[PDB]
Order: sequence, then structure tokens, then C-alpha cells
Amino acid sequence: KGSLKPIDVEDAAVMLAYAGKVVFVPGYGMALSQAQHKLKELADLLEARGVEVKFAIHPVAGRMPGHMNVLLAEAGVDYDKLKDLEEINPEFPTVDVAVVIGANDVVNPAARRPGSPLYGMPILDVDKAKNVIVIKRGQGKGFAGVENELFYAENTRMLYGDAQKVLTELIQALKRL
Amino acid sequence: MVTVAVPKERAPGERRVALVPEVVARLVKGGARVRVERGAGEGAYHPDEAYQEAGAEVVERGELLKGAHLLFTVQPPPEDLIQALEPGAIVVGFVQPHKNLELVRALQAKKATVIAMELIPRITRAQSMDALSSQATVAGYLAAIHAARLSPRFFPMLTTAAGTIRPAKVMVMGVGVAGLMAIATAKRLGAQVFAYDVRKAALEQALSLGAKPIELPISAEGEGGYARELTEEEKRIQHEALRDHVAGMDVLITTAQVPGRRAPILLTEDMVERLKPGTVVVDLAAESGGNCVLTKPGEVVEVRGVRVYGPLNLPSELSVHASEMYAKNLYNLSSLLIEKGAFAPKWEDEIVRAALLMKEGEVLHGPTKALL
Amino acid sequence: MVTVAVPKERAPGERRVALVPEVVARLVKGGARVRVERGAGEGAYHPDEAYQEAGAEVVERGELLKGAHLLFTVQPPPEDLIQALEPGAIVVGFVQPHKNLELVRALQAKKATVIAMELIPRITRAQSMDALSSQATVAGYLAAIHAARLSPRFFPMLTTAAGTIRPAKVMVMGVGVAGLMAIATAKRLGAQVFAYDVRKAALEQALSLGAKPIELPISAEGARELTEEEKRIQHEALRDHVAGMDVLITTAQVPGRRAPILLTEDMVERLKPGTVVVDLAAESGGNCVLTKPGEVVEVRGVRVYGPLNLPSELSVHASEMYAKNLYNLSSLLIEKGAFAPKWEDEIVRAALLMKEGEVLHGPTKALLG
Ligand SMILES: NC(=O)c1ccc[n+]([C@@H]2O[C@H](COP(=O)([O-])OP(=O)(O)OC[C@H]3O[C@@H](n4cnc5c(N)ncnc54)[C@H](OP(=O)(O)O)[C@@H]3O)[C@@H](O)[C@H]2O)c1
Ligand SMILES: NC(=O)c1ccc[n+]([C@@H]2O[C@H](COP(=O)([O-])OP(=O)(O)OC[C@H]3O[C@@H](n4cnc5c(N)ncnc54)[C@H](O)[C@@H]3O)[C@@H](O)[C@H]2O)c1
Ligand SMILES: NC(=O)c1ccc[n+]([C@@H]2O[C@H](COP(=O)([O-])OP(=O)(O)OC[C@H]3O[C@@H](n4cnc5c(N)ncnc54)[C@H](O)[C@@H]3O)[C@@H](O)[C@H]2O)c1
Ligand SMILES: [Cl-]
Repeated sequence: KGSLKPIDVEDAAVMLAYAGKVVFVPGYGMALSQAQHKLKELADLLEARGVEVKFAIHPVAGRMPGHMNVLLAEAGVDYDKLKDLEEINPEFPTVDVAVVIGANDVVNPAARRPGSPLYGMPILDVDKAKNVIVIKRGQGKGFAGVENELFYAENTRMLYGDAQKVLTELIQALKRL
Repeated sequence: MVTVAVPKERAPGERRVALVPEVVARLVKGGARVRVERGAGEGAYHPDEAYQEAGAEVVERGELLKGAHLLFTVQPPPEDLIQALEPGAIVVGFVQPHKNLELVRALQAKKATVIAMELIPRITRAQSMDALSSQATVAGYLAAIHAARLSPRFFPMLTTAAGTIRPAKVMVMGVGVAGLMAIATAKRLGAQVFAYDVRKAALEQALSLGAKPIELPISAEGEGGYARELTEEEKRIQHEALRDHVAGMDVLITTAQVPGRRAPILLTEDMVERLKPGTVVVDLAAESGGNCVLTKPGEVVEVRGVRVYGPLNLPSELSVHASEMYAKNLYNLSSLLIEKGAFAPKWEDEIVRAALLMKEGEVLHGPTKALL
Repeated sequence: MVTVAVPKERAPGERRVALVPEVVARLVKGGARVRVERGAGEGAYHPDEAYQEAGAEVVERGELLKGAHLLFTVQPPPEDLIQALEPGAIVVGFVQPHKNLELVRALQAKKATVIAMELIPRITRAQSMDALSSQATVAGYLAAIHAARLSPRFFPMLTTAAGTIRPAKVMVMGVGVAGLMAIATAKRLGAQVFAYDVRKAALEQALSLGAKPIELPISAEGARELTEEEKRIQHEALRDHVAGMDVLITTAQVPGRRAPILLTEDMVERLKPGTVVVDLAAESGGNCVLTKPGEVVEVRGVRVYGPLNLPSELSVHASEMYAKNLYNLSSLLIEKGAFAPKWEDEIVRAALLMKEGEVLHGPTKALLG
């Protein structure tokens, strides 16, 4: 259909540097990477530049109920920044950049379709964002073992690496701008 | 235009209710009838008038099941309700045949249809219906809370002008949903957390919550994920290494259970014997036997200054939020039983097929047949 | 050689011990002899052999005070210990005349010398010795823990397939050392925490830990402006801010006085069933009218816990902190292993409750008549 389009940390930093609205969507990958503190630091940084920053927490992101909540709470993220998908879905079209962090199954457009194994899962409309940046190490599939057409969309770009190492580099790249 | 029923639970220590007001309200807005036993919700602070204000009808037990097509229960229904069951009616709730043999046997005699919540399949369509996960989450959270309550030490590292105090060393033994939540809650509190499980997957998940995986000399797993049949020699070695790791802990939270079997022992007489006085074991597997040989189900014992607690219904302690989540689980499941207000059992549907323990007295679950 | 003596605490349900083995070893190494009653540290899980390994002599109670200059206690000494005291000896521990007036009265009669640990000045300089601070920290920690245990609701926010659990709204009324630690622990557990106190400093401290300060406005240092217009202001306002709360942790206390009634009946009647109250001030009456000291009751679905002696529940770390508080204080009592009280020091002047039997503390002296 489309294509995998890798992006450098520097390219992503420029995208975030000029974004007005940014949404972080963390998954299991953030947790494996224990990247919650760096992700919080990035969110702080963007905010101090007048960027409107939000987190969308999917109901089954990670590997236990409330997995993203316990980590984000640990990192010091404000409850008012954490949006659940009924409140944040209609907002995605006006989102300049959705930064997906170690998430896959919970941002897969296939769950809308009845044939797909992900049907039944509530849908997070990150594919309606103006630009998507997906952080994952490479070609690792999610829990459900299905490939993600999101990664192949025109407006999706892949930021390959370990979640925390990447975010660390993004912060440093952004501090230089 | 279906009528679904929800009884007051009877099992020892059960304070949960299968449906709460807000979820009952939506079922009624959805065009369904709801018969609720007098005071079924009081254990979860949901009074009789709350259900009336939701469009439900509060009636007597015995009258409860007349005209009823769906029985929604937390624990399996006693005899009196099994006798009250009508033709075509579906029982929905936890059943757990290994702990309720008689109630299951009785359910054949009436030839009732039952779908068991513990057999809700682990596929994406059934995630919102997964009652085990939601209830285990409550248990894991409270397991950590009780652990801190019973411990004579701080969980968190504390530094003050009086000096510096190390954080507690907590080990969660058995890392399912309950285990994971126990880890997470002990970790928030500031405890140094360690994780023991035979599955590499569980251990990775424990690491995704900041816990330190306890790694023994022999790995318990191989390619394909198959568990190693350990020799006696290899088995003597795992035990001795684990005995040592466990001996250095201030808290042990044990959660390991296996569907249909008594809980496996993870703390043996010799392991407990090597725990320092002051140590705390919170045994979540007590409801099916306990992972700790000292455990007395429902009690807090102390032997050699090792405080051992075996809680039997943690969900019933967190009754409000445990009930709320269970209600929603059942509500989401009612998708496959109700269509536009109508009794529409989708027997065809996998979730119904995988979880349907019985169809009118006929027992469909393989392992449930073997036991009975 | 200065001999320090440590008794087995005997007050109902007291499990703390004045010195723990590791502090004993610091004293012995510094030149001091140490005698410890047989079984003194069993409430805090320090067996006799541990004190022996630290260089102390484990003795029978009747023997404990032979030759000892310093008697270190958690709660005041019972009469059997009071009588066995040598001349020149100094008792060091909590005294608080109100729970133990007849034991204090007994001490002056024996003409003993005692330093009351609650009479340590509440200043930065003294915090290493401050037993009130350390033990209140323990109490505040365990308060939150109990609140969570008693609540039928999760503390933390959780986004799950079975819906979104909202965080518990927890209000800590009275933000001193206990309260602030109760804020930190409720916060660790994911609760949304609110903080009420009559003092703006306490409010700024609570903001700094991430609690939302309650809307004031009285200064009341240090029931002063509190009972200006007789505290109808306090009652009026929080009657609204309290109703939303899932948990109320109350710790407000005034020295030598009744503890303020922050929770009247008309107030508790607005609490939703399942609400939990943890009244730390139970020992001097309650902040809540429904509190039954040392018990959990439930009226109208409001679970009210009035814990007494939380420090005794956390016996290992309570004893440890307490022992360090005494060790640090003992620097004003010992010189290279010699009995050398610093009568001059302003911490000793503030806390010396009696000497040679004469009672030097005003409010206390008045109560002896
Ligand atoms: N929440 C629950 O309670 C629960 C329980 C059981 C199952 N589930 C199911 O689990 C899934 C959760 O979805 P999700 O989007 O959170 O996770 P997911 O769909 O399992 O995908 C996780 C992604 O993380 C990436 N990753 C792993 N380590 C990383 C690292 N160090 N740095 C950066 N990325 C890393 C992986 O790819 P790379 O190998 O390319 O890095 C992987 O693609 C859903 O299918 C849910 O239905 C949820
Ligand atoms: N998600 C799953 O795959 C799964 C599977 C079974 C049960 N569960 C449920 O999840 C909850 C959490 O428990 P758990 O499964 O995380 O515990 P777990 O993964 O630790 O397994 C149970 C115990 O079985 C023992 N065991 C198995 N094979 C062994 C061997 N060869 N040698 C020595 N010991 C061996 C281990 O000590 C192990 O701790 C339980 O309530 C359980 O009912 C989940
Ligand atoms: N180094 C330091 O700066 C330091 C260290 C520790 C403690 N302290 C100070 O010691 C003093 C006493 O501390 P404590 O924990 O023993 O206090 P305490 O045991 O007397 O408890 C009283 C706490 O509750 C509050 N309170 C009392 N009455 C109230 C009412 N009617 N309504 C609302 N709140 C009320 C008080 O303002 C105080 O914060 C405090 O000023 C504390 O700041 C200072
Ligand atoms: Cl309690």
C-alpha cells in the first residue's frame, strides 16, 4: 500500500519545535524502556515553548490495567494532562504531531474493521492527526502479532530506537533550537 | 424485551454485586428490565433506592427469578436460586467448578445454561469483559496495601535529620495481573521490588514496572515458551537459590494460582524458616490453598515473628470499585446476550462458545467434565 | 564509664524500644556501658543476642538500674523503675503529664531528674533529636496506608478496559509533620490530595508536596484567630470542601489542650457512604465527633478510625528513628564515654522537666498543684 518512512531525531525535533498541538500516546514499549521520566521531561519542555501538550491513554495500553497511569504518575505527569479516548478522539484532526511512544496495537486502524483480530478494541484516532511520529526499536509487532498500516500512512514517520534513548536525544536536539 | 436478574451474594465474605446502579441505568435506557434482590448492592454502598432510581425493580429473593432470562451473579448462585431458574434462562457469573462442585452438580439437575466469567477468552474482543483481570487488579493493589500495613518498616526510602532508612525489599511471587498491580503499588510506595515467575514474559512485564527479576541458576523456560521439566538435581538447585533470595526480603506477596488445582507451594517450611523476624507474607493464593505453608485462610498468624496473612476476598474489601468494574465487564458481555433490548443469545459467538460451561444441563467445558 | 539503661516498655500495646542494637554499638564504641532488660527489643524484633553482640549487658529488670546514670525510655518509666533509680541519674523519654500525671508525680517524689522528649524545641537545629518529628512521620505514613486499606475505592487513577477509575480525593486536615507525610504517601498512591491548616506555612509546605491548599482564611498562631468569631468560619467553609472527599485524614492538635473538632455532625452527614475518616488526634479527643479511640466504627457508611500508637505498629523504624533521636541527644549528655550533662545547652534548658525532684516546666508544674 504505502511505505515505511524513517526519520532522524533532528528531523523530529524540528517538527516538534514548530508544533502548536502535540499528543503523546505511550504503549508497552515506553514501559519496557522505562522511558516515562524522559517523556515527562519532553512534555515539560514543549509546554515551556507554548506548545499545547496532551497524553492519550488507551484502555488496554501496556500489559496491565492502568499500566500507563502508574508510570506517568511516577514520572510526575498531571492528571489533567491524561485524556481518555472519548474525550480526546474528536481532537485528533487539529493535532499537529502525535508522538507514539512504544505503542502499536492501541494505535492500529485495523481494529475498526470486523475481519481484523483487533476488532472489539476501542479505537484511538491517532491516524487522523496531521503528522504521526512512532518510536519503536524496529519491526517488532505488538501483543496481537498483527502488522500496522499506520506505520505506512503518508503522514506517519518512524523514529527508530529505544524509547528513552530517543526521547533523551529529542530533548537535547530541541534544547539546541 | 429481556429481564435480567441480580441477587444479593451469599458466599462467605462476599460484599460485591454483579451490577451497580449506573450500569443498570444504561441497561434500562437500552430497553431492558432489571430485577434486583432487596439489598444486593448494600455491600458495595449501593442502596435499594439507587437501583429504583435507575429504573430497576427491587424485589424479594424467590420472586427474583420469575420471568427472568439472565441471572447475573458475582459468585455462583446457591441452591435456592438454582431451583428458581426458568427454561431458556442463562446464568452469567464466576462459577469456578473446583471450589463449587455441588452448585455445578445441582445446576445439571435443573438443566440450566451457564456461561462462566473465568472462562471469558483472552482475545481482544473480550478484553472489556475480562472479569479475572479487573478483580485481580483490585487484589494486587490491596495486597501491597496490606503488606505495608502489616510491615513494621517503611516501604519508602526515608532520609531525615535523624538519619537514612532503606526502602523495604518486596518480592512478588507469581506475576499475573494481581502480581503486576502488587508490584506497581509497592513501587509507588517506594519499596525496592523484586519479581519471581517461571515465564520470561511475566518477568519482562515486571521489569516494565521497575521491578528486579529474580534470576535463578536454571532458567525455567525454553524455546516455544515450554516450561522445563526440571530434574531432581536441578530442582534442588532452584529451591536453594530462591530460598536465599526470599530469605533477604522484608515482604513476600504471593499470587500464584492455577485454574482447577490447589495453589502451588512457593514458600516451603524451610524457606519460611529462613525469613527474619518482622518479615511479612501476604498470600493471595489462600482462596485456593495458599503458596505459603504457614498460611491460615482468612487469618493473620505470626510464627517466629513472621506475620503471614491469607486474605480470601480482596475484591470485596474494595467493593465499590471492584463492583463497578465487574458490572461493566458484564455490561460489555451483555452485548452478546442482548440486542436492542431483546434477549439475543449469540450461541454462535466465540465468547459465548468458549465461556459457555453448560447449555441446559449439558456440560461443554472439557476440564469441568473431568472433575465431575 | 557512663552506664545507659534501656527498659522493656510496658504500657498497653507499646512495642517500641528506646535503643536498638546498632545504636547501642555506637555508644559502647564511644566508651559507654549499656544495660538492656531481658526481652526489651522483642516488640521491634531485636532479640537478646543482638544486644549482646553489640556489647551491652542483657540483664533482669530488677538489675537494670544498678549503677546506671541514664535511663532511656520510650514512654515514661513505671514505678518499679522509678524506685530503682540512683541519685544523679537522669531519665530520658516521652513524659506528657496528661496520660501519666501519677507517674510524673511519682518522679518528683523520688527526686529524680528527667528530660521530656516532647519539650524539644521545634527548630531546624534540633531535628536530629526531635522524637516528635520522627514519630509523627511514622504516624502520617501509616495514616495514609490505613486510609487506603479502609477505603472501598482505589487511591490511584486507572484507565482500564473495564472503564476509568478516578483518583481518590483525599483531604489531610492539620498539616504538621504527620499530615505532610500523609500527603506524600497518599500522593505516592495516586490520590488527589487537599490540605487544610490554620497556618499559611503549613499550606505552603503542602502545596510544595503537590496538595491543593484549602481556601483559608485564618492565621491562628501559635485556637487563636480560630475562635475569633468563634470558629464558625472554619465550620462554614469546609462543610462544602469536605463533602466531595473520599478520605479525611485529621491530625490537628494544640499543646496541652482539647484537640479541635474539625468534623461536626452536620459535616459528616454530607459524606458519601464509603467515605473513610482517619483521626490521628484520637489520643486527645478527636478531630471527629464519631471517633472511638482505638477502634473502627461505621455510622451511615462512614468508616471512622481513631488509631492510637501507630509508631508501635511500625515498631522497627519507629524504634530506629527514636534511638537515633536519643543517640543524638546523648551528645549533650556524654563526653568521650563520661557522664557529662550539658545543663547550659538551650535544648537541655527547654526540655529538662525536673531536677533533684523540683519541677521546672510551667504548664506541667501548674498541673501538679
Ligand atoms: N493493558 C492490559 O491490561 C493488557 C493485558 C494483556 C494484553 N494486552 C494487549 O496488549 C497490547 C497493548 O498495546 P500497546 O500498543 O501498549 O503495545 P503492543 O501493541 O504489544 O506493542 C508494543 C511495542 O513496543 C515496542 N517496544 C518494545 N520495547 C521498546 C523499547 N525499549 N523502546 C521503544 N519501543 C519498544 C515494540 O516494538 P519494537 O520490537 O520494534 O521496539 C512493540 O511494537 C494490546 O494488544 C492489548 O490488547 C493488554
Ligand atoms: N496469563 C496466563 O498465562 C495465566 C496462566 C495461568 C494462570 N493465570 C492466572 O493468573 C494469576 C497469576 O498467577 P501466575 O500464572 O502469574 O503464577 P506463575 O506464572 O508464577 O505460575 C504458577 C506457579 O507454578 C509453578 N511452576 C510451574 N511449573 C514449574 C516447574 N516446572 N518447576 C517448578 N515450579 C513450577 C511456579 O512456581 C509458578 O510460580 C493466577 O490467578 C492464575 O489463575 C494466568
Ligand atoms: N525544622 C523545622 O522547621 C520543623 C521541623 C518539624 C516541625 N516543625 C514545626 O513544629 C510545629 C508543630 O508540629 P507538629 O506536627 O508537632 O504539630 P501538631 O502535632 O501540634 O499538629 C498540629 C498541626 O495541625 C494544625 N492544626 C492545629 N489546629 C488546627 C485547626 N484548628 N484547624 C486546622 N489545622 C490545625 C497545626 O497548624 C499543625 O500544623 C509545626 O509548626 C511544624 O512546622 C518545624
Ligand atoms: Cl485498619
